[PDB]
Amino acid sequence: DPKIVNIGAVLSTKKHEQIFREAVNQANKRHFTRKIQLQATSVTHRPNAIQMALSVCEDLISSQVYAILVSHPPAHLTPTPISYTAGFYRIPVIGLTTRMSIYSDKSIHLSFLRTVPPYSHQALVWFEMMRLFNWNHVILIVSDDHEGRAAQKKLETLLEGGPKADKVLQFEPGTKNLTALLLEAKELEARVIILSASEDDATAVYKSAAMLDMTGAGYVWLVGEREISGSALRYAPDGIIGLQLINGKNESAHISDAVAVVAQAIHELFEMENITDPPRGCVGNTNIWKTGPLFKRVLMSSKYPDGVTGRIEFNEDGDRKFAQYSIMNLQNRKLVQVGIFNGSYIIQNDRKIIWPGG
Amino acid sequence: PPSIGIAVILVGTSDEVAIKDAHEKDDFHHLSVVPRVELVAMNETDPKSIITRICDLMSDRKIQGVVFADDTDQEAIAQILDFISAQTLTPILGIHGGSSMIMADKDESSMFFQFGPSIEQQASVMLNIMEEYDWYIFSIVTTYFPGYQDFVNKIRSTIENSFVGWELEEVLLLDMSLDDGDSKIQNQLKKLQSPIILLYCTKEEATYIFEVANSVGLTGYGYTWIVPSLVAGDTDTVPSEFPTGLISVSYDEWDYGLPARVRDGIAIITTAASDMLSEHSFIPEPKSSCYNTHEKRIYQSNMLNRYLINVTFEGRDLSFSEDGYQMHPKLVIILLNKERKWERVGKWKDKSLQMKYYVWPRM
Ligand SMILES: *[C@@H]1O[C@H](CO)[C@@H](O[C@@H]2O[C@H](CO)[C@@H](O[C@@H]3O[C@H](CO[C@H]4O[C@H](CO)[C@@H](O)[C@H](O)[C@@H]4O)[C@@H](O)[C@H](O[C@H]4O[C@H](CO)[C@@H](O)[C@H](O)[C@@H]4O)[C@@H]3O)[C@H](O)[C@H]2NC(C)=O)[C@H](O)[C@H]1NC(C)=O
Ligand SMILES: CCN(CCc1ccc(Cl)c(Cl)c1)C[C@H](O)COc1ccc(NS(C)(=O)=O)cc1
Ligand SMILES: *[C@@H]1O[C@H](CO)[C@@H](O)[C@H](O)[C@H]1NC(C)=O
Ligand SMILES: *[C@@H]1O[C@H](CO)[C@@H](O)[C@H](O)[C@H]1NC(C)=O
Ligand SMILES: *[C@@H]1O[C@H](CO)[C@@H](O)[C@H](O)[C@H]1NC(C)=O
Ligand SMILES: *[C@@H]1O[C@H](CO)[C@@H](O)[C@H](O)[C@H]1NC(C)=O
Ligand SMILES: [Cl-]
Ligand SMILES: [Cl-]
Ligand SMILES: [Cl-]
Ligand SMILES: [Cl-]
Ligand SMILES: [Cl-]
Ligand code: NA
Repeated sequence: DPKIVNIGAVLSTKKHEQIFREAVNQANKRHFTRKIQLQATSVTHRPNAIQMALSVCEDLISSQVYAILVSHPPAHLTPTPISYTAGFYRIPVIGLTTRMSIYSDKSIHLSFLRTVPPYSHQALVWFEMMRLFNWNHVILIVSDDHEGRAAQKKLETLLEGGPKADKVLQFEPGTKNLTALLLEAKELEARVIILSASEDDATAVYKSAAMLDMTGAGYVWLVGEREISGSALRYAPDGIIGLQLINGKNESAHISDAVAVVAQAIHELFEMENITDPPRGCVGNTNIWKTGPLFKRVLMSSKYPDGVTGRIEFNEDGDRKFAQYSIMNLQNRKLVQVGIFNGSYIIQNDRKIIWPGG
Repeated sequence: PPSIGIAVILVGTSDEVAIKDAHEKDDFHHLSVVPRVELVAMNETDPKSIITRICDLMSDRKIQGVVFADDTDQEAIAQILDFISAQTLTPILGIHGGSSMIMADKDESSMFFQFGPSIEQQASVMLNIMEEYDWYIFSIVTTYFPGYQDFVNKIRSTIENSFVGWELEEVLLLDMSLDDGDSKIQNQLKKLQSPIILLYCTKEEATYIFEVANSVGLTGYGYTWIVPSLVAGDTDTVPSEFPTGLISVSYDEWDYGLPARVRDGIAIITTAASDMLSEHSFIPEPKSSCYNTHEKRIYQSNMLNRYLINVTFEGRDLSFSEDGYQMHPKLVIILLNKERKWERVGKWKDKSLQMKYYVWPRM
């Protein structure tokens, strides 16, 4: 008899529950498991956020999970209630597909890592594009919400680390007539425009920009994933450059990698002395898991190089490092891949970029 | 006059009879609506216990609002209540204990209000203490506990605008979401030179930070620590690691006792409802359950908030802030003395700080 250590998961379907079970079975096969051996405990998202918090207690923390994998579900339900409840006890949560930058805030999400980067980290790719194509003067348009300001904070950090941002313009999310904003950007000399916005806000920008004839030749538009997804694509100018996080939405892949990291971290944890068990259930327990913060340190320091989604490391916010992006270019109204960011390096492929105008 | 349900939840030993008999100013409800209060007891203050208790209340009876008191030092109770209040759009008042410990950045949909001073007001009070005794040179230490930015910025904003010779020497940020087996926090604390040190954290975090501070010689004479209400917390519970001479702002049931507070809670929720029924010929229907709040979203609102924050009762202004704190709290500056008991040494009332000693006492 070895010691059974439960990993938890809130996942999107029963097919993905089975994938999680199977990943853990492989972790046990791959590892030496005479001392500790993992057990998979899992559940699908509940329809609302109270029911979900309760399910974490009743289904997961009742089984003394050392960690909880969490996916973004299908088709208003965030990881948040799982991060809240698990964090009450300092049980680490691993986000699989969530990409909002708010989950990088420690005050809000104590024990949260994720195997995908926040949207704001796309600035890392923009910046390498700016050096590559020698855009030294850019205008930055972002939405005045958390995600927009996250992208500005991140890019301005890279610029004040060269190329410069001639001006930064913010607009109130929801606004439909952005002619005022875009006329302010039109008057400046710089014709390279970077955008951070949600799907529907980017649509507003694209339209207004087209009215003011700012999507033609001379102008360059550099953008993220949200701003060329679904609706945003319907009105996007031709020539626009955008990004897609490779494997960003493959829940199966991120389950496989998250389990590999977590298994490694668990075995590394039990190399140390004085490891305590998590609390058995929520009822009557109000103390944090004493070993929670150590296990987080171990997770955060974890390196898995041979991962399905590439090279798994985490930065100081517990966000994925060395993510890989498709560099996309809207050509005759088709999203065409013109390159990848391979984690550190831009690699242009043989498909030629067509800029706005060309 | 129609009755509205008000649950009063009491965690830990408390005189239900002294509480019920104080609300005998129920013959002092004159409005469009009368309170139908029901005392519930609760034994546990984990998330599941608290959630299921309030949600069983809401389904077994017709609750319009909740008045919550507890006897613990657990600031996470505020956070749980705010989550429940925002999900179900029920008014909740944290009047005592952990439930009343500052929660920063309440949900936008929150109808959760707390008896106690804002984070920014305790910071301003802490600077008034320092101005009085000419302690102009100081440093800040915080964790990632929500509010710590609002605290540091309130300090910074105040002393930038001042013809006074403030000198903020150092601001430390301590990550206690990781273990301290690398002696990181010790190596951060080692950088403090200032004789005054403002510490913003939770009570359980202060316990550890003081233990480390002590072992690098930062607790004795020549070092004065000032902390906010929630670190002192329950004053009848003093961790051995707390230094003597620790100063604290405080609101912990000194002159404003529990029976009084439940009275004002029931008053605020009842007045509010009356003001809205007065003026819209309806009040929001209590949620039948919290397990069906994904459906009934478009039918629910935080409309009652405008009125919850503007109640005057028995000639006192019981207004709240948008941020969900009491507007005009009576505060007490306490000092941990040589016999490990918290001692009153000052009052704050009406923007005026009146301290007891002119020359600061020696422990
Ligand atoms: C994303 O793409 C980048 C760029 O291609 C990759 O980073 C490179 O990875 C390769 C490994 O394939 C590294 O290649 C090695 O370079 C060594 C010395 O390079 C120096 O000089 C170069 C250019 O002047 C600099 O970039 C670099 O910083 C060094 O200063 C060589 O000595 C190595 O040779 C060894 O292996 C070869 C195999 O063919 C043997 O024949 C040799 O005997 C020897 O053992 C090797 O060629 C390269 O250094 C990396 N560059 C940088 C900038 O990091 C990333 O790997 C890739 N990322 C992902 C996730 O795929
Ligand atoms: C803002 C949202 N809350 C969520 C809390 C919560 C909400 C709802 C439920 Cl249902 C539960 Cl269960 C918990 C954040 C939470 O309150 C974070 O708590 C702390 C954050 C940082 C610190 N400081 S640190 C990083 O050094 O340890 C301490 C506590
Ligand atoms: C997702 O990744 C898995 C590997 O775990 C792979 O088998 C599958 O083809 C991928 N799915 C997509 C849509 O690329
Ligand atoms: C942990 O260390 C303590 C002493 O601090 C000791 O009493 C106990 O036996 C140890 N337990 C484990 C599981 O290492
Ligand atoms: C709380 O515990 C006491 C005994 O300590 C018991 O009498 C009471 O029924 C309990 N109430 C609840 C709600 O658990
Ligand atoms: C509500 O606030 C207004 C000022 O905004 C003021 O008349 C009073 O404080 C409140 N009105 C009442 C209590 O009738
Ligand atoms: Cl439980
Ligand atoms: Cl190309
Ligand atoms: Cl109970
Ligand atoms: Cl919430
Ligand atoms: Cl605490
Ligand atoms: Na994190």
